[PDB]
Order: sequence, then structure tokens, then C-alpha cells
Amino acid sequence: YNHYVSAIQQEVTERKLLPLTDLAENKQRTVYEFEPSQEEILDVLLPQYAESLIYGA
Amino acid sequence: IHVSVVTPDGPVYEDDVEMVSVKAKSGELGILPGHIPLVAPLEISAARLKKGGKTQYIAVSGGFLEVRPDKVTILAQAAERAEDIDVLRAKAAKERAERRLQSQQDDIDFKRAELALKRAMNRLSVAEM
Amino acid sequence: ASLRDIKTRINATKKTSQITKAMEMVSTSKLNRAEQNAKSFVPYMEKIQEVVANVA
Repeated sequence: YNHYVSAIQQEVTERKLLPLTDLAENKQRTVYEFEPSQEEILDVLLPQYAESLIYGA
Repeated sequence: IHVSVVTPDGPVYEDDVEMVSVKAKSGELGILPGHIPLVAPLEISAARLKKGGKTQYIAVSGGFLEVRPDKVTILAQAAERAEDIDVLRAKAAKERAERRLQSQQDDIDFKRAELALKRAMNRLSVAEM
Repeated sequence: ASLRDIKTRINATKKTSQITKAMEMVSTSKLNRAEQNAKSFVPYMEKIQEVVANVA
């Protein structure tokens, strides 16, 4: 897709959507209790993250 | 404690309520200020919360709850306030007609402008000089 | 060439310039609205990103 830099500059961008080979680790780094199991949370969370990335693009 | 529901389209509700109850897929949950950090997905259900002066009415679809002892937030792909899940699907269906109409109008405006430009360029060309 | 032909060509070019200017103004308004829509998406994206980061 084209990345909006400015009114004059639009940059063509190649992005690897998934598998998520790397994640930008946040600066806070907490841990939460999981009411489901961890996998039972990730299997629902990750597709939403991919959809959000697609929408932002 | 402070609660907020947001959607990709934008924020929906924002206020400070000391009691919030939600239905997670694994079971019922209830949160009070000072709660431990907990993450749980939410199915299609209400967001019944008590201490906002009166029982406040929030309903979400595709929810996802993250709780902090001083901050509460739920991420929803769709949200409304009537708490009737039939009203949510009714709004979702009604938005489809608006989307189609908006897309058609956007297409037709560009087509009309392009026709005007094409006619002007054709007149310029036939006036070869 | 003929004087009349040059005049006709000038008029046609003026018409094309007007149409292009109107299109540019419409595009500017749509760009402003698109920027507002894009900035409306930040709070959800940052929150879901940090949740994914600290959970995964």
C-alpha cells in the first residue's frame, strides 16, 4: 500500500502482516491473570490484531 | 473505577463507575476498584455496570476486556447503548443501506466530474489550431 | 494559425483549468476528512497493540 508521508510524498510500503515474527514490546511490561487459558485468549485476540492492522493500512 | 469502551470507529462511553459486571465466555465476572490485572474475551452480551449514579446500559459485540486496578477498558468491534442485542443487529443491518448509498453517491460524483473533464479535453483536442 | 482557432483553444484550456481547480478543491476537502478519520482510530490501535505486546 501507499504510506501517507505528506501532501507531496507518498511512499510505497511492503509490510509482513503475519505470522507475527516480531512484536514491538511496550515500555510497561505487566502480567495479567487469564480467566480462560492463555491459548484460549490468544486464539481470539490475535485475529482482532490482524484485522486492526489491515484497517490501519 | 474509571471505565471506557472504544471501537475502531472511535470511543463510545467514558465515565468513572465503581462497579462493572460483564459476561465472559468462561463465566460471569465482576470488577471493583483495586482489582488484579485480568484479561478475558467477551461474547455478545451487555456491559451491566452499577455505580454510575444508576444502572448504565452498554452492549458490545466482539468484546475484549482488560482491567487495571485504576483503569478499566473493553475493546469492541461494535457497541451500542440500548442493551437489546436485537437493536444491535438492527443497527448493523440498517447501516448497510447507508453504506451502499454513500458508495453509490461517491462513485456518481466522480463519474460526473470525469465526464465534464473528458468533454472539455475533447473540445480542446478538436480545436487543434 | 487563424485568430478564431487560437481564441477557441484558449477558451477550451480555460474551461479545463476551471474543472481541474474544482477537482483539486474537492480532493483537498476529502483529504482533510480522511485525516480526521485516520486520527480517530489511534486510541483503539495503541491499546490493542500494547495488550498484544504484553500478553503474547
